[PDB]
Amino acid sequence: NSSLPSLRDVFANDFRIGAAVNPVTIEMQKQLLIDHVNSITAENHMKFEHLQPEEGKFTFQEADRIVDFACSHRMAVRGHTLVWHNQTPDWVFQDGQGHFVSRDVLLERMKCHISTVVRRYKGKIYCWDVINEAVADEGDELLRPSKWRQIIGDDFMEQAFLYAYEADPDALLFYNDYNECFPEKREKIFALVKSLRDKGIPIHGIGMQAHWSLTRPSLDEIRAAIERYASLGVVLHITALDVSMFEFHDRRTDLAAPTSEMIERQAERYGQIFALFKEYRDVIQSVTFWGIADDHTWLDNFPVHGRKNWPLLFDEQHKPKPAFWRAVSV
Ligand SMILES: O[C@@H]1[C@@H](O)[C@H](O[C@@H]2CO[C@@H](O)[C@H](O)[C@H]2O)OC[C@H]1O
Ligand SMILES: O[C@@H]1[C@@H](O)[C@H](O[C@@H]2CO[C@@H](O)[C@H](O)[C@H]2O)OC[C@H]1O
Ligand code: NA
Repeated sequence: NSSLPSLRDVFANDFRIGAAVNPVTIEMQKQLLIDHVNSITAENHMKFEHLQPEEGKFTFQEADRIVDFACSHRMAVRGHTLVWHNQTPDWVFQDGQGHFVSRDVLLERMKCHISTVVRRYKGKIYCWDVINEAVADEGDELLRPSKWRQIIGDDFMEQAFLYAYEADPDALLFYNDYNECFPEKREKIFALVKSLRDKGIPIHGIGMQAHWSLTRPSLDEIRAAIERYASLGVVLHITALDVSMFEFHDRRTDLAAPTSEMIERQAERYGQIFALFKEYRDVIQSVTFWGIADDHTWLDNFPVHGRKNWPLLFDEQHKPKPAFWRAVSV
């Protein structure tokens, strides 16, 4: 590493380089983070269930640890995430009888949560994924079904953004989602954000999760999505980048190690990805990987539980992979 290029420095004039972490991985991959990133995202500890597990009971300990680590190393922090159909406790949508609360009650709870969480980290966290994955990933419908939407109505997103803006008007507020480059979903996301923006809703950016594979999405699809979203006048952040060695249909579990072909194609894939990102440096301001080294990745258990994946730039021994060299040489 002594002579190894530093990711954040390599892209100093293009965009921040980040990593999703948790207190455990911060310790386990501490030096890698210190040497390469200038932005941090909580992989799970800033999600609803990990911040307010019970009404009125806030558990900021793990999140505080992540933020402290970031600030002590002059690293920016992205807040993930306020309103999502996943990892949100049941109490949020129920009353005493266990029945669903009303629209006004859920809005009160939403505002209180957003207000409390956002205010605590105001001045330390510069952006927030306010709404996460609201768009349907399948079907002809625009929106995915969720208790938030069901109880409040389709304007639940408008309210979420307004609440966050009030809590910290200096923060950049994002709509974050995956499969953001497949045409059908891209158009739904574009339509949604455009509609919010056309209503004066304070949404400042679109978060492209980029949970990609070696083949999907294509570079043309990525370029088209970047341009389509950028045309709305919003800032763009790649928020959870990883390049899986397995396509969606590939559910093998025997592979103890990636083939030379996989490693080679991944290197090419990452080089092409970053060449494209650099080309659009004017609209892309941050690129965060959902992790940093192959010794820790949510893809080891998703979508197939119990297997192993090698989706990042560094291997399990924290050594640069072929993908690292192509990525930093664009
Ligand atoms: O649960 C979500 C995953 O489904 C998502 O991964 C996508 C699954 O569908 C595939 O067709 C896509 O290629 C893949 O990106 O990642 C985000 C996670 O929250
Ligand atoms: O440890 C796991 C996390 O890595 C995972 O993070 C999700 C990745 O996919 C994105 O679509 C989501 O927004 C992001 O929260 O969540 C589950 C957790 O067990
Ligand atoms: Na930029």
